[PDB]
Amino acid sequence: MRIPLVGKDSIESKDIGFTLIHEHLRVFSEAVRQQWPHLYNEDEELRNAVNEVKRAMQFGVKTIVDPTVMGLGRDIRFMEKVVKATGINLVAGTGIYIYIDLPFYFLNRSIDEIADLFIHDIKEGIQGTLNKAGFVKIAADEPGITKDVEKVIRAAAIANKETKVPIITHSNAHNNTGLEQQRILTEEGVDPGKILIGHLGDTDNIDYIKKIADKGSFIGLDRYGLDLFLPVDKRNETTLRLIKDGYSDKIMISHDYACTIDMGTAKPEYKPKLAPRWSTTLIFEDTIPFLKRNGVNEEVIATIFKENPKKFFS
Amino acid sequence: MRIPLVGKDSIESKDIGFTLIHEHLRVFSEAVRQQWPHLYNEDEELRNAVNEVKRAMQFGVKTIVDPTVMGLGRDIRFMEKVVKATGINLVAGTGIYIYIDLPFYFLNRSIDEIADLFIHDIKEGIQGTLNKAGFVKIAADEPGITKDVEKVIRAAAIANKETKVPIITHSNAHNNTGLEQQRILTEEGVDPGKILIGHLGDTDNIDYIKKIADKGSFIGLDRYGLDLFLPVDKRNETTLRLIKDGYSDKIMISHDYACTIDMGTAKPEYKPKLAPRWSTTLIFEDTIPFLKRNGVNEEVIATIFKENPKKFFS
Ligand SMILES: [Co+2]
Ligand SMILES: [Co+2]
Ligand SMILES: [Fe+2]
Ligand SMILES: [Fe+2]
Repeated sequence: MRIPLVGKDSIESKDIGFTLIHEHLRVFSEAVRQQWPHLYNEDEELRNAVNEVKRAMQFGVKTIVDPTVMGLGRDIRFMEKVVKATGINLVAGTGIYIYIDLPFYFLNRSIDEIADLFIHDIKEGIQGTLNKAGFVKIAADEPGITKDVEKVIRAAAIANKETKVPIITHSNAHNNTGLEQQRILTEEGVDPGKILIGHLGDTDNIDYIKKIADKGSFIGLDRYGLDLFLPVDKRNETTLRLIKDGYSDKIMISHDYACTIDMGTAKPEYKPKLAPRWSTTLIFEDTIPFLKRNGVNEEVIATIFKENPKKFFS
Repeated sequence: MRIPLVGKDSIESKDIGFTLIHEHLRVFSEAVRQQWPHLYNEDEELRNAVNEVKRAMQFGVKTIVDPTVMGLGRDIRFMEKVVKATGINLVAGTGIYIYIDLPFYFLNRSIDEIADLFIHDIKEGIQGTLNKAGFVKIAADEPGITKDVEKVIRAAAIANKETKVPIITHSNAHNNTGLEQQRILTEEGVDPGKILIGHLGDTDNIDYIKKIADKGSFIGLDRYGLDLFLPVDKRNETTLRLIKDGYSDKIMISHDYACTIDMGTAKPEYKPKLAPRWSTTLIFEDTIPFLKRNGVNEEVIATIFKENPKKFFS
């Protein structure tokens, strides 16, 4: 009993099993949903999330880590409903997802006050329940490391030092944000092995990805199916390359699938190859078979999906 | 009839009576309240709002216009509870309050889609209730007129053209944002007299304030009690000067009081004269007595608090 689970007793990290480290049951903008509930259907969202999780479990997924936090519409009671319907081990997190500035609430507030919110969710529970957070999620993207983005990073480091939960990040693979997150966190005393630098699979710049892995953090090849960021074939070649080059013990793989997401849909792009179905199981249908074909053995798969998450949460 | 009221049948605009055009029963950041409910106490908030409204009614206020919208924590059911407890005429609005970018929901979405949300609230109702919006609120501040800020302004113009409800703005008195809002709205076909340009009382630059009034819009001397923006004495002198200069028929006065607000507390500033009590009734205690004793007659008061709101909502 060391990793808290939604709707269940906590488990030992050694028992996490086959894990999807970055998937979302549901994402929404809190303010839009509060103000215009007519745009949403929680029953449909629930059905969709339950079906996705069930499909993941039939491929052998034991645990799903869901980094939906403030800014992405975290709802612990929705998450509980999915657990009740499926029996999945679900790890919820705390944190703040922003690209530029914090909400107005945080005007005249300290990094310590921010960290206290995270620690509340880890030690006391999330949204008035006894379901506790098992990691912290932070973000940076195109705007880079702004002052408020940096405040949140520093607050995450405080929470990690106090509670030992790991940190998952969102970064932009093309502007060094991930490298900066890793640097700031490690400067503040976070173990590099307690950090997953996200969305590195969005680039085929292997020198950049290795640089981060070499500094001791997990690398998030974590958006399989999101072709608009990087097509599955190029992701697969990069993943294969990294495996070939000895990086299995730093690689984490996921889809960043949002079973439902409320953002406007971007212009389709059509390529010669039929578009992969983005879902929580695309890796079982495409990536893993591809790897196996190219001689990747079962031990690599176990390393990426079992041993790495076990270490991350240890 | 014509102006929709929370928890009541609509009223004719001629029957609006003595109005406070810009007051907030409660403000909060939607995402923070959803994620960390431990920080908030709705029962305390309700008590505080009810007491403030009762005190306003004791001074003869008939109608309060509350421009809490998306970004400020609009909650129509909370508003209904205040009406039930007090009997106030309360005008709720729709709109979006942002300074830089829209929520992620709006990625890949059109100005028309944004306007449709406003029109839904005006024609159908707010948050799943039959309480309808009676105006649109928009904002700009230190970052100026960004592309997303402009989208929201243009969406407000569409909603006004379709429904004839007026537009209230938030601006920064020191960087031309109010002038820009007025210009863009009027260019899009909004009657200048259907616009209240907010927070002009935050400056003593009378030339700037008059410029906006001369272009046909109401001018919001609307933050009485917020000394950190401009002290009450200086506001009073500016208000008096505008009256002396013949601007009564463009002046709107309010406090922008937030009966509760969740933002961190700014550093105190202490001045030689005791700080006035920022509340929903400060103008009865300070401003109005000051005006009358400097020779301002009852007809000016009636113009500012009754006739101007009547015209605005006509
Ligand atoms: Co992300
Ligand atoms: Co304002
Ligand atoms: Fe994600
Ligand atoms: Fe306001």
